[PDB]
Amino acid sequence: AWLLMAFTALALELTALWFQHVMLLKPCVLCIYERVALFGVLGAALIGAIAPKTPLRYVAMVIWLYSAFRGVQLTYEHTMLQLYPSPFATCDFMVRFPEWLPLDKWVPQVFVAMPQWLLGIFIAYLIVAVLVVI
Amino acid sequence: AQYEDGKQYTTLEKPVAGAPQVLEFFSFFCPHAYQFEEVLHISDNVKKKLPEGVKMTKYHVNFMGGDLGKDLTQAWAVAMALGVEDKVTVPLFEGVQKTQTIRSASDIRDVFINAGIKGEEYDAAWNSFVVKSLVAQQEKAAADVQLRGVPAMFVNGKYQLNPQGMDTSNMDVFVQQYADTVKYLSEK
Ligand SMILES: COC1=C(OC)C(=O)C(CC=C(C)C)=C(C)C1=O
Repeated sequence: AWLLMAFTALALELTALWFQHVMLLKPCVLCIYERVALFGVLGAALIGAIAPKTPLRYVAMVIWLYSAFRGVQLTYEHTMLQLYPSPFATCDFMVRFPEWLPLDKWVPQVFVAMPQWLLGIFIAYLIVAVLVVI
Repeated sequence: AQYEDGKQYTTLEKPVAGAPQVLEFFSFFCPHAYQFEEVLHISDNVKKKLPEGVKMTKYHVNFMGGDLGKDLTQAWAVAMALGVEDKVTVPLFEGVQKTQTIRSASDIRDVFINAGIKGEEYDAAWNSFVVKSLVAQQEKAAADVQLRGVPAMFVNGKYQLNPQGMDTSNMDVFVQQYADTVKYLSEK
């Protein structure tokens, strides 16, 4: 697993990053949340259970549970609301961590200086990630 | 028994006193903002649930729109001072969002003119000191109950509001629920 995800992660980790700053500085809230369903699952899936040693690949299967699990609906909701709004939602420009996980939006949102693809690839990097491992 | 922190409202951690009797931020930019007030007529409903003379209060907020973001607030400012909120509320909403016709201070200017506002009396209370002041009061209540986005209610500067701890398939119901929640919280 390691390299196939680390070769495709970086290229999307960075295809975000590379151009994050070159795309000037677009306004975005669900991004960090969605960049945390990435960099909180890939960056902890290589190093998840496929791991430094390869005989215990079910801890990732549980990080691959609360992974694009969210990563799906985060971008799935995100998209839904663009043309199909709601009274009950919001629209913001802010941090948050309900248990002090703070540095996470004073660095990956701080050091930042289309959804079409996100909505689908987050579900696409799921069923493929599900089938062959479950 | 059946009214819970974390559920229908989330209690404010850092309570601000000197607050309204119920604030209600919003932007002329957030569809959800629109929906909340144009598609559901929520304030009106909630007003009707409120007791004797509990100041329903409302503001507008900046972050979305930047340059116009501002103008709009002072657009509103006036509209608090004069009287007008009720009469500009919709046009402007429709103006910015739906009809896609607002662009500059002047475009807004005119939208007051039309609804029975005098092109000077507006500019005659635009720059006034009792509307530079109101403009702060807005940013300052907003930095003070730690707003991140919009819509958003707040009672007594002590309990935010939480729509998710409620139904979200039945509009008729989501409403009757929402309003109660504010009533209950107005006496606490
Ligand atoms: C995966 O989550 C998201 C991104 O990362 C690839 C984005 O770049 C963007 C757009 C980028 C900027 C700088 C607004 C959005 C909206 C997003 O939700």
